[PDB]
Amino acid sequence: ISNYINTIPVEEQPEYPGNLELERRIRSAIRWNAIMTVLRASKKDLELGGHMASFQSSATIYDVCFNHFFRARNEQDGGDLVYFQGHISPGVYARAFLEGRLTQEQLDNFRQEVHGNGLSSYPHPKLMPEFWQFPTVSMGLGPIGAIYQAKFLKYLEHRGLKDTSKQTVYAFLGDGEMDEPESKGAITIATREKLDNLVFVINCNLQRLDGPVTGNGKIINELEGIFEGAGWNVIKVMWGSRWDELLRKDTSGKLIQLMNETVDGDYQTFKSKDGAYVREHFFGKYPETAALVADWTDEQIWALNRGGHDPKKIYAAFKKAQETKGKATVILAHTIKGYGMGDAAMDGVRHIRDRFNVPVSDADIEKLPYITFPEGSEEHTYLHAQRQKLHGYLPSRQPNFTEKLELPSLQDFGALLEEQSKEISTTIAFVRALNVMLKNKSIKDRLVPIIADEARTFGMEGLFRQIGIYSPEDEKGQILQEGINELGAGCSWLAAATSYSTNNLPMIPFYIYYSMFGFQRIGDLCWAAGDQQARGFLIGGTSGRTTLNGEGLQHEDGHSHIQSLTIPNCISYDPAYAYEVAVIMHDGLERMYGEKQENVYYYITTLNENYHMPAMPEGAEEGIRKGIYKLETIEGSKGKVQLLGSGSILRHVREAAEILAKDYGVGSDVYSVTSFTELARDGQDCERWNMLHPLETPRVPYIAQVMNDAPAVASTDYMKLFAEQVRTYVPADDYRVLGTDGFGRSDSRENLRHHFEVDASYVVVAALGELAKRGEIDKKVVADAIAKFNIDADKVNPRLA
Amino acid sequence: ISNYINTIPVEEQPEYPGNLELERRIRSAIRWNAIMTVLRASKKDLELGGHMASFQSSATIYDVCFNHFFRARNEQDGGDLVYFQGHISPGVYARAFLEGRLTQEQLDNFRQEVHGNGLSSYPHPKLMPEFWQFPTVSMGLGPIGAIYQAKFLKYLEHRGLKDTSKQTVYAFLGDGEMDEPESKGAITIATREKLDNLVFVINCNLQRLDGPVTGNGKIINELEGIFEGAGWNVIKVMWGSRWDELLRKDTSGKLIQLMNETVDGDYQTFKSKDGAYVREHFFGKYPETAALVADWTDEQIWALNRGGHDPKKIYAAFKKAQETKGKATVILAHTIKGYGMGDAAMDGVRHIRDRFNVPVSDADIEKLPYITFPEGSEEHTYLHAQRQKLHGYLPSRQPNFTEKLELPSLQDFGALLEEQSKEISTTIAFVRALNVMLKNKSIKDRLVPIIADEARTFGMEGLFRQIGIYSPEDEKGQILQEGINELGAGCSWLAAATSYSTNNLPMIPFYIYYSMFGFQRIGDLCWAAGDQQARGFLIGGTSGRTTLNGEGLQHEDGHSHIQSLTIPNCISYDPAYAYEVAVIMHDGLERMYGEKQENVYYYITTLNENYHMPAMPEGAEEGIRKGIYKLETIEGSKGKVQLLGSGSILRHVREAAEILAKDYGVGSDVYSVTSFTELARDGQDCERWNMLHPLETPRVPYIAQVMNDAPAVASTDYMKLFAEQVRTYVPADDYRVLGTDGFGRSDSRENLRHHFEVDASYVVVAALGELAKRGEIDKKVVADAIAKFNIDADKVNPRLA
Ligand SMILES: Cc1ncc(C[n+]2csc(CCOP(=O)(O)OP(=O)(O)O)c2C)c(N)n1
Ligand SMILES: Cc1ncc(C[n+]2csc(CCOP(=O)(O)OP(=O)(O)O)c2C)c(N)n1
Ligand SMILES: [Mg+2]
Ligand SMILES: [Mg+2]
Repeated sequence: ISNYINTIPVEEQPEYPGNLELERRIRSAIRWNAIMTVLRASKKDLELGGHMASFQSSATIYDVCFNHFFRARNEQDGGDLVYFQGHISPGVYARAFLEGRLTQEQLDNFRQEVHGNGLSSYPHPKLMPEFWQFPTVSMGLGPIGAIYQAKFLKYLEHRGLKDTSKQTVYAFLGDGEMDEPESKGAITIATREKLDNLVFVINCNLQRLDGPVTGNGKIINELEGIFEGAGWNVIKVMWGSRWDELLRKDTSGKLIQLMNETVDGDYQTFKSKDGAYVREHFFGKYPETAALVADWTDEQIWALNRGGHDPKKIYAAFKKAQETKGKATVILAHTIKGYGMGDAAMDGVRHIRDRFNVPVSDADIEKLPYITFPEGSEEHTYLHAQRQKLHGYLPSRQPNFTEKLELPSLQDFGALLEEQSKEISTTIAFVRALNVMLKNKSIKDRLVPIIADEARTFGMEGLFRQIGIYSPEDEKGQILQEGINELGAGCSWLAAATSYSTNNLPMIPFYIYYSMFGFQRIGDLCWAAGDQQARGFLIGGTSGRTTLNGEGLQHEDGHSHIQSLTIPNCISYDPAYAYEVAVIMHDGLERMYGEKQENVYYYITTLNENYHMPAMPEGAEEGIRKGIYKLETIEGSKGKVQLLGSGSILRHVREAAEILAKDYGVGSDVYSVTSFTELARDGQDCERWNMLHPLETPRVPYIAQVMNDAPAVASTDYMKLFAEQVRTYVPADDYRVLGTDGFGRSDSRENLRHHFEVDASYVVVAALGELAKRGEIDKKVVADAIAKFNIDADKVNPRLA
Repeated sequence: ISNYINTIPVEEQPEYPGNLELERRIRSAIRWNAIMTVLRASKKDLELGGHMASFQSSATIYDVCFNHFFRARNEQDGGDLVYFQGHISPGVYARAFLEGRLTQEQLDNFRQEVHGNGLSSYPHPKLMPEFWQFPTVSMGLGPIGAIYQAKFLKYLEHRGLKDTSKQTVYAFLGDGEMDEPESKGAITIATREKLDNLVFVINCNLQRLDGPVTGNGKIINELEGIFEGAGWNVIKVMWGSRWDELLRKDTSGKLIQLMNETVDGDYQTFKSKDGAYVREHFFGKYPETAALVADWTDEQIWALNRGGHDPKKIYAAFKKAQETKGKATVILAHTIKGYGMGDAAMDGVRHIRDRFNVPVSDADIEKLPYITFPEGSEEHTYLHAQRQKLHGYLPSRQPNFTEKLELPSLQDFGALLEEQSKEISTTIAFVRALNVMLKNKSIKDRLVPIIADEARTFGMEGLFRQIGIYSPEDEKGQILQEGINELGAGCSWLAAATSYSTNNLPMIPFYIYYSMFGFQRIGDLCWAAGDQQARGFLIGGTSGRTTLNGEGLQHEDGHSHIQSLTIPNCISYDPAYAYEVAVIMHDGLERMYGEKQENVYYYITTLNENYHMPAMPEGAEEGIRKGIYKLETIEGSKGKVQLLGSGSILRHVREAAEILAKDYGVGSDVYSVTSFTELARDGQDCERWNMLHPLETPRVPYIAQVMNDAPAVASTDYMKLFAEQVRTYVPADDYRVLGTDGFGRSDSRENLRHHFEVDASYVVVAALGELAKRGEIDKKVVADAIAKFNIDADKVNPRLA
């Protein structure tokens, strides 16, 4: 930790290249429009919300960047990737409006998007696909997302895929936000990877929402200490130009002592007093310091500002940041929250108008008018000139990539569609599918396999010799090894999954990890990924409650699909066979990176259990994609039922079908459900449409088109709701669901499948139970089956176990 | 960073108090039993799994702690809270066995616990309620959990609730694990809070699972750098005693230079070589370093050891941490991953026994026999004597608290059961309920309100003056303000929610935050909380997709209940009225902290929208707890339907009921469903039981004891699945569910409820459609309704919008 003063002394401060007076005129108009937008919204009295205080404290920081640093998307690259702090969006909108990129009607529709011509509260690409790029409002995700975005850009350059050398990633953060574990939890990574293309800009106004970050301390010093300790280049922008003479004249060095010893709480109090209170309680602490401003008027003392408000001090920091190599830079900008709002936190409106000399007359002020700069005016000319010299305007977004990829055909995965000689798993199938992709000339180098330390567990080792591990193991390595860091891996996956838009360079990531540590552990990022229109694959390996049998409670995943189904644009599958994996992966590739360019990403749970992999039935392709297809029909004269299974449990439902036929003469239709969720969604869509078109013939859910009315039983390696979600659409009077509800525990797969009541014996008992209630068989038959199969009818419900 | 040598010089380390030779014998026996336990498991060939290399590298560290530091639960306090590293559990089981706390049958049942007498793969209290205490296998959670556990102990002392001054929180971490953002993301909090009762013990074997943490770097230096920068006291245990002489004689300082410059990857290569190799490649780097061991034999050089394997160096480090005040201490213990096993890292284990001089011939090794010390032996006596001096054995756990609390009665919440004077929200109802509890003499001071910065947003600011904010706003403050850190707040919540077990001091936490940032953002901790038997309340504020209307995409929660239902012991409610909030909170209090002491925690979504709060219907209490009750029946001669709603949408479902009656003559039964999830679980439990007892009287789902067979419509502020989950149990042929599927966006509540097709008009159209289907009304009536209500039947599905 250094002294509580600017890192860059004035004698090392470069000359400011812009027109300070003109830029201030433009900046005031932006401040005004940002405030007008939020105020007009509040007048509606519709609890729309919107902030003003934050942007007022960081406006000048962004202004200097827009005028002298921010590089817009261009022919060579996607320009600088700016992770704008979420709630300062009104300021971004105000500037875009001034630049003529947004209309007054859009500003007037701030926070009213449903009808189409509005603006999102925060940066949401999904809602404004041509404007916003990075979802930052969920605090903490922006800083780590930015770290890996910068790492990914280095990756593209090192891989020889794209020269991203002129791109800088800017993460605009709040000091309170730095408390989120993900904000500083991965900063050492920037040092390990020498991310000199990453700049953290922490707005240090010393306050969070309901108070100071650390009133009894100094968060700027806390931030400096840990970032410095993490190997980052720390640049503190503490005081404005007005303090320079005072510091120079301070021979006793007592002023510096005073600045260092004062805590955030005290500074904040001076922040709400007056020049007299300052010279009295601040400078008046020591005669050396008190004498420094003795010949100063209370108004000249109150004029002393914080560095984050001085364009000159700001410029120096960003210039130094862009020159620095070998490590990432973090700029700690000292600002005043709610700057220039005085009474804040119609007289208030008049105050800001006067405060920033806004060109609005008393006659118009009541109209809460937006300010514009006429073409030909000095402001208009300068505003556009600076941007033009920096390649255009930002933020802006390209929804689709331009190049045409020559994707592998399903036939290219032919081997996976055939019966397998050796017993393998769906994870082995996944790896083989990847290998097929690594042979496709058009996308082989666009593939981005990602692992979180463990590769052997998922049989990814074979890939190492083929494409290697990115380790700028060398700079050309293709696989991203992020270590024990699922969130970090997810962020690399996200950067890769959205490269098609950000860099107009489609990259196809495949991140495989323990399924449990997916949505459950990085769920907020997965939701943000949907918002960011990510197109890639998330592979939940070692999935299924009973399948990762020895690991127990915190590893056995029987619910990730319940978490994944909450994301609108995530398509989830739980294949049982190798050929399904192939079909699903091929379809995903085509949908996301083929002509369609569908904005959706995939989640495929794979297994670590080997078993016989049969050949794909002819014509089953569509059913596999849709989510269900009839595997086969087993004859039986004493009864008829339908059996459904997915994942590792399907082969057990198949065993039950054979038992039912052989021991009870009960026939059955056996279905492989590759996706209960896609089926549920299709069903909901049909019912929704039917409800809205009462005069039309009811549409039929696909699952209802595949199934019949015979009593049905479904068993999965997931909690019952996973299969129960399609109940409404199953055309059968009876539909019993077996599932793995309850906490996992360590044991053999056989013991766990009996414990969770999902194995063959339970499926059989469930099936016989339905046939009994229909009179087709006597109840003693099921009671005898229960005894026969060593089933404990009175063991505690697994959910409670 | 400091030089790559021990922090504590030899002339500064205290005399080792233990019997080195005796301790090694005991340690070797533990090492043996641990290996045997895992080997016998693998023999079964049931893919049970289990690790050995990790415990081998940290075995000595734990041994010194068990012999001289770890305080077991005692009459005065819960003892030291040790977050044992998850996968080294075999070593803990081995010691427990040697202490006579576990039987041979239990060790032989390692990772096979379904039938009872077995052992969990890792620390899982839910599975082993009297043994394990803190779930640490999901890496990254243990370090944050520990930080907040330490802070909570400070809190209990400062609040005058319990003298926890004699307790120390030890977090045993892996170095690879430190890459998880959660691992270092909150370490500055330990400094802010001067957590000198917290000790992080990082096993620095330099390797994660598939490779080194940072092969071309120095992970220990990285760790020292950021922790030191965060204000922690860092103690490096680098080299064993054999190095002291070498370091002392080297007047050139070259050995230190050599140690500093050598990277992790090279040190690891040495480990796989021999004395000659080290002599040449390490000491041979410089003539001065070569000269230090010139008179040494290669064997002597090979004997040079890493500090983390030397009891004297380890002891010195833990003793110094014990003396350090003002902040937390991190011990960086340098170890060898595949320590003993070496070449390994059934008979090949003789190499293990040879190097650790294990008493067992190569004739009985194939038998993989366990080693035990008979009562009276020098080892047995020493083993127990050291533990007795430290108050007993650990880990151990107390499932229930001993004191009886005098909980408030429901009548104490009487004011909340009456009609409210003004329109309020369920969040205001929640705060008023908390106030009732704060008046109860028995639990007032055991309550732990927790917020993450935002308090005013949840109307919590009023409590700030009554009970204050914990700030050691003073050391007596009752409210925990954890800032913008949901994971941290969750960890404080967890520490409080499990104090009843850990300190035999029940504390009742109420953590309120933006519902979206609950399970979605800290879901892995919520799962771990269930495993830890947490008993507390999670309050998801500003919940419901359409209710937090202006916030948009990353704030509008219409799915947290879908995530919460995946946790077996989490009880979730989505109340619409203030009286329901009261009944639910009182019941939760009674269930968790009353005589029942049920191991479950509560999740209650509350709202930021005010509306009329009617009085509770007489006798509706149990129905509220169970999940559903009939509000009223409206007469109608043209038809009859059932209408269900929860949360903020219920009042709109009631509006629909009035419309149907007044405009279409359609009568209805209106139900408030306080918990679709509890109703779903009840139904699942009933059918499970029924199918398991085919000859007995079938149990009827609770929801089927409330609803009838008339066509039904349900609508909530959550995705359709939230209400569709009870389909199988709804005793009606038609059950249409409306929901908020799709990403949120900014607008008025009215526009969002129409966009998400959940408002009164959609409920009406849904109900009429059902009637039209059964010919009770003309299809034209439904079509006409759609037109009248300005419903766009061809609007894109909200899920895809
Ligand atoms: C994960 C998450 N939690 C909580 C919030 C709610 N929130 C909005 S503004 C705010 C405080 C902002 O403080 P800081 O990060 O210091 O930024 P400032 O506005 O002062 O620039 C909070 C907690 C959020 N957006 N995301
Ligand atoms: C969140 C999470 N991700 C992955 C794993 C799988 N895992 C088990 S052991 C291991 C490596 C452990 O390395 P380290 O933390 O360095 O400890 P060591 O075993 O070397 O002492 C991993 C990644 C886990 N337990 N938790
Ligand atoms: Mg701030
Ligand atoms: Mg390690």
